[PDB]
Amino acid sequence: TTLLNPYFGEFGGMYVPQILMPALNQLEEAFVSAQKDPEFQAQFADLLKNYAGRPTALTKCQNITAGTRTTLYLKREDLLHGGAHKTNQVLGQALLAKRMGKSEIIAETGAGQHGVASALASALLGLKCRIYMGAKDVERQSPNVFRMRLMGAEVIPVHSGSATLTDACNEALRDWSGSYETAHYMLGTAAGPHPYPTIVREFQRMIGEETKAQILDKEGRLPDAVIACVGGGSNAIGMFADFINDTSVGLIGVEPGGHGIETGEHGAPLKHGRVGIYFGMKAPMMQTADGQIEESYSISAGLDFPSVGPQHAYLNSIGRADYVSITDDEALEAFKTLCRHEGIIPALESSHALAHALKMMREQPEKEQLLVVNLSGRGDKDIFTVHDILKARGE
Amino acid sequence: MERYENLFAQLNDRREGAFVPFVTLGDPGIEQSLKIIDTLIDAGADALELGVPFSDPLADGPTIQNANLRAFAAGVTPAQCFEMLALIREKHPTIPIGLLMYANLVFNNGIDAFYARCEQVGVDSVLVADVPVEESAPFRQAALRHNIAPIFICPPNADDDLLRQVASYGRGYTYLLSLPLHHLIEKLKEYHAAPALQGFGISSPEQVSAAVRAGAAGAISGSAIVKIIEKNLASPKQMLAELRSFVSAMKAASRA
Ligand SMILES: *Cc1c(COP(=O)(O)O)cnc(C)c1O
Ligand SMILES: [Cl-]
Ligand SMILES: [Cl-]
Ligand SMILES: [Cl-]
Ligand SMILES: [Cl-]
Ligand SMILES: [Cl-]
Ligand SMILES: [Cl-]
Ligand SMILES: [Cl-]
Ligand SMILES: [Cs+]
Ligand SMILES: [Cs+]
Repeated sequence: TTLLNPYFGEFGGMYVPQILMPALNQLEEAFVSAQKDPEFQAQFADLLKNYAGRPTALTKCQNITAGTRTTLYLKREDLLHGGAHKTNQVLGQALLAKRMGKSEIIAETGAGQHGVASALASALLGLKCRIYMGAKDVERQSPNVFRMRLMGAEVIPVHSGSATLTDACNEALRDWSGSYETAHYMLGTAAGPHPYPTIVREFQRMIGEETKAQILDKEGRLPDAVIACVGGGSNAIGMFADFINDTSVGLIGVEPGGHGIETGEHGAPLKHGRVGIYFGMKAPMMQTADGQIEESYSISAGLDFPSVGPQHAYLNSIGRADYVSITDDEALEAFKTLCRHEGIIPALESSHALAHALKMMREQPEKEQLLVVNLSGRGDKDIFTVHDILKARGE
Repeated sequence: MERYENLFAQLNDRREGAFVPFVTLGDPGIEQSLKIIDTLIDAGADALELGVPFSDPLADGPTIQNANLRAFAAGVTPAQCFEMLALIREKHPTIPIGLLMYANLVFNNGIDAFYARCEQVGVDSVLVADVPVEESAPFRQAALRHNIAPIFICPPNADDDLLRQVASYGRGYTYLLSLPLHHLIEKLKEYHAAPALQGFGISSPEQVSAAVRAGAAGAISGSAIVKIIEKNLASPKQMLAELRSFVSAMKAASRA
């Protein structure tokens, strides 16, 4: 049995080899215990406040909306230690590892953002961190590899299979299957097998909780909609969770449209994929006709995955949340717009969320609407990508 | 599943264990794979476990990962694998054929239709690598409706409830990855489980004889056959010779 429901409607589950089920059951029990433990909550609150810097600002952006009836706030997860919302939940999961008596963390990484978050939580809490990374990825990610190594993590090149993310994830889970007595697998989004979608949501829900309190203080009401980008689904579920029962509040998730949905080069499985079973979950995924998992694409590495967390699929299915897509070109324009008009350099991931809010405004400029964008991270990492694109097309 | 029942009854009459090799279908290409599989049976394999190449396997070790990737290099698709399976069955009427699948390839075009295709081509069992007993209901049910044995792994970390479930739900054989080994075997028998095949790192004759002494019904070699394929890619002839030698030796060890 489980203590909690592993499913969101038809989506989710625990589709792992039998050997991993005790590890998932152990983690579920420790999470359920922790959530009832005031000392755990106080330790987590302490790290979020005094180490990560919560609460994060809620910024009202006036220049962008001038001359329209849109009021736009940005929830500043870009200001969290580490430069993105990822820090929130890795701190929680590190505390869970310690609760289970573990001193070691396993993670895998492709572009390296979750690897850096895992390494920083591990460094602070004195945990021995090993991050599996496909050999092809190590070669292409020197900056992130260096950050992880500076923070004392062991970055382990994986050369088997295609020597990329899949192969690193396999090796990490193979490791975990043997070492789960002493090591915790630190999954980097609200996806994978139960209990991870549940844990990651609960360890990100302060995004939406703070946003609600801040918007009640500033505007004396709830937002008309909250808007978040969707890679695996963690920042969006963290923003949405505290508003799910506030039926008047729109929940808008923005998937990457890449070069355009019609090109097939995108990462929008929730609206343009097909339910499948992979990575421990039944969830929308981008699939070949014969059930191979397709390669996704986005200008933004953080969004570039062919699946999504199961709670998003469920919220979509019942009509509680709506999901849209934004192309590379739309995200780039939003990125330039925020830099010029607000002095904030946004992550290209977050730029997808801002692009959709800008469209809601520009399409209907006399519509009264109070919007919050989850600004999931800062975009220092993206300036070379942006420069290279702008230079290539001559602008 | 009846091919397993008949096999184990015959082995029991010969006081013999089963030896079951694993290979990836289409590794290193379709025609070499068919030749490999014929060689395994000719050399004494009692049954086969056959993998279908999958784009993103998250439950296979390096040796198998590499085989998976080779079969893609040959452009091997699930459709082609099922063409191969019908051929194999047409040549070998009694050899039990088991598949080792990832869930998405079973779920893709409907679970029922997957098992119906297995039945049409004459597959006997399916082990779905990433479906634990807890999630197994629709797979088990579709397997049984189409006369396919659902195979479950009994892990080393297994508790009594899990032993009872695997014993209740499985057919054909129980896949043992090995509480004390002979104890697991005794409990599985107490619970009327499908006969146990030990599959933990089986690479030498003495492990086959050990399995038989422990009272398992035989042994599965999850990766040793694949290693031979990998070592011998440049010489197909030598590849078949070494596979014949290995399987001969392993089967000899089962005759206990
Ligand atoms: C990782 C990341 C994302 C995407 O991950 P989610 O789990 O969908 O939140 C989005 N924005 C930034 C800045 C990220 O680093
Ligand atoms: Cl429950
Ligand atoms: Cl509490
Ligand atoms: Cl308190
Ligand atoms: Cl350490
Ligand atoms: Cl409150
Ligand atoms: Cl049985
Ligand atoms: Cl093996
Ligand atoms: Cs305005
Ligand atoms: Cs995605």
